[PDB]
Amino acid sequence: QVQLVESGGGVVQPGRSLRLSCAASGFTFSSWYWICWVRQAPGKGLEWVACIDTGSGSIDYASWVNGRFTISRDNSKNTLYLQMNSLRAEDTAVYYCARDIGIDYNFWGPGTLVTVSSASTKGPSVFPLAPTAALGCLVKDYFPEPVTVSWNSGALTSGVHTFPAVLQSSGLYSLSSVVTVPSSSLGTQTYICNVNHKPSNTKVDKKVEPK
Amino acid sequence: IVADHVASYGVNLYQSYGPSGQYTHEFDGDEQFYVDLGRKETVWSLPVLRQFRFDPQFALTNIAVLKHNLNSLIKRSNSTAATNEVPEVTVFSKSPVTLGQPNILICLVDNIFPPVVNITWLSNGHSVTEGVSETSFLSKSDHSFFKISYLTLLPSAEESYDCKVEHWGLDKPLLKHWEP
Amino acid sequence: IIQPEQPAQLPSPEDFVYQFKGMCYFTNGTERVRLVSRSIYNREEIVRFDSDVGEFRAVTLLGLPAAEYWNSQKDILERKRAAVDRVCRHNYQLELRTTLQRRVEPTVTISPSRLLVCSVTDFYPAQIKVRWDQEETAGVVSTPLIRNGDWTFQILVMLEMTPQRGDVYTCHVEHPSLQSPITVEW
Amino acid sequence: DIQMTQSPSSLSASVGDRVTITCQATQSISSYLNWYQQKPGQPPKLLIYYASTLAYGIPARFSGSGSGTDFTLTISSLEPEDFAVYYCHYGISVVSFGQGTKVEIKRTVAAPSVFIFPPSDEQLKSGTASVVCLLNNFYPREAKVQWKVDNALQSGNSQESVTEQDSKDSTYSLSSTLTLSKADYEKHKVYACEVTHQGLSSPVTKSFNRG
Repeated sequence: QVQLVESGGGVVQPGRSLRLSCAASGFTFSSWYWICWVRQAPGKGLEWVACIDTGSGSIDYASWVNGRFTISRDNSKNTLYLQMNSLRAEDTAVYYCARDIGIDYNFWGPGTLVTVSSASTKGPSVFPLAPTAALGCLVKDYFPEPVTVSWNSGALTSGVHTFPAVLQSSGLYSLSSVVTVPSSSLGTQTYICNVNHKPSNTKVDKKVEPK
Repeated sequence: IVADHVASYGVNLYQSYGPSGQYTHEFDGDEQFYVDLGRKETVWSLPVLRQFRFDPQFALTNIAVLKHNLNSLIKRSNSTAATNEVPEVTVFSKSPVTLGQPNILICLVDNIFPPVVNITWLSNGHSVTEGVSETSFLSKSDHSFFKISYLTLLPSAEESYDCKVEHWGLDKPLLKHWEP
Repeated sequence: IIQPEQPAQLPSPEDFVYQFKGMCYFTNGTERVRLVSRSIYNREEIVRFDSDVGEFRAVTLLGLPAAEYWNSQKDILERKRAAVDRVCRHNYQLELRTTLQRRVEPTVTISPSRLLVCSVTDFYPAQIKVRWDQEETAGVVSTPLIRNGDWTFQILVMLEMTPQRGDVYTCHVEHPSLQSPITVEW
Repeated sequence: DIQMTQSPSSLSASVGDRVTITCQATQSISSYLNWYQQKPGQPPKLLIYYASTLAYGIPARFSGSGSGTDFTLTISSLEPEDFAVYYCHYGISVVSFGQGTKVEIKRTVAAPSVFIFPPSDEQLKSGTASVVCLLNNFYPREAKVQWKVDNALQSGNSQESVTEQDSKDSTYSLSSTLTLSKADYEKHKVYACEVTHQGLSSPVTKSFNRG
């Protein structure tokens, strides 16, 4: 079918550069389409980056770009490129690739996550949250996202709230996952959180217990 | 059919060859402006119209819809291509000729279909590049087109001029000659 | 601003041509305004929205699926109905200040040929009456109106002369731009 | 670039309700405004182009209005699959987007089940101390959680994180995390959390002393 696939995302140091691609399948640039790079911050609005006329080559960039990002194409390879240079941590966002924006029967891409940090991959630190009563796990200082958190190896599901991760001043992430259970089982039932961090192979199983 | 004035507030055109397109507005048979779909700019064919504003994105968006409508109609009509028309070329001067006093040579290339054509000028055997300008493809009621090329000349006693038209309808370039 | 009419969305080389002409017909200023939006496959008009009719109507069989499809969508009908005002009536107001205000005076020129040709050149608008001291009619041939495509017209009027007694032959041009008719003697 | 702003920054509405979002542009964009929808994790789906609520099939409850600069997206009778971020768009090659409108579920004003947690001994070995504060299940999101340490207020040392609307009871849970060193934490005795919510008669203060 007709789809667009992003590629090239990752952690890139501030000051350094990244080049993304956007492979097109199901259609040929040869028939001229205006393909665009629209980026979206983590939890913020959609913002434009640049557009390119696959026929003539006409490029347009957003006001904020200022020679930092450079869109290009290869009709023979049916691939779109965006050379992102001079990157700041402010440029960390998901980069979408979209054909003919606003016209009907026109596709977008899944996204590619570009993270701009001087942080280096680190496994998390799992600490318990001392216990209807509530108990939990503080999953401190780790990078990059994300962290898998399951309670009682999947058995516990109702009442669990695994909080969205927050960026600390240290540039490292930190999330918490808490659950509410009847104050009666605080001695009877045994509670365990299952932290996992595939980016740095750090699986942990902390047992939460009253002090 | 009958009116005091007739305008085309959208003469949207899209053809498979290229592919290409042309967004123009026409008032009473004359071209008010065209949008360059590459540079993305309204180019006013009349100075007094430069005070108005037509957004290039309007033209670009209609050309995208037109591409869609065309593709579906290719399949629905079981891939029926256009029929090539015989262009009726005519050459004439803008004003009565007076030797030494500048003039413009008009080459009307009438009944053009499909709208894909080459129009050049010849002075004493070889081609002319300077002074040549041409209108966009102007629409017709029978849905064909026509273009007008212009060559700014200083009428001379010896000098002869030709309009070289190259449509797919013609088997060999039509070379219309200009007679003072 | 210049408002465009919008296309309705459908659901020796070879070329496939699609034309969409958003057409405005104006008569008695804005008293009688009419929009007819033509959808065209190659040189055959397939569908049409006529503001007099009020709906999409197929012209040829190829445009019947489109005519019904666009007639089922209520948004498209409301929008195509309003296009008379949003597009025709709106844009006309700009025409009143610019194209409908344009006027270029004809430059009349009598000269013999290989018989006298009265050349009425570089005039706008297209309204003109050229006539040749009695109104000579049988021996006169006018070319059709010549559109130069640069927002100016020209028209040539030839008269076969059989002269005598030094009688004057005069070209008489009447045009909207002219505050008094032009006469040129010979 | 053409800047366009959306009237409700975010809104709370119930199933069956009528929702009206507006988009105002910096210039006349004629009848060329488009409405995009975005549910989490996915790229935008186009709802309306021009003011034609069309797709190969988009729900007829959506309607577009306006021309020139001021436009309006109207969802007649809200369905549950409509809680999404709504955006206004312009331009095929020079693309502008709106400052999206979140469409959130409305419910019975609930109170936050507040809890405090002292730092673990395991974290104090590490040389740092995170004091958490949970505000489990509440409505609406608008809530002020102030940190008091020895009755004196705290400003630049906490970090909140809010979950999305629950899939069963549509409530938000929060977590403000005061972070100190294992020497600054040891120099003070009372550690209090002052939750101040709309569904509360008075500000709840759950707290702890070091021993």
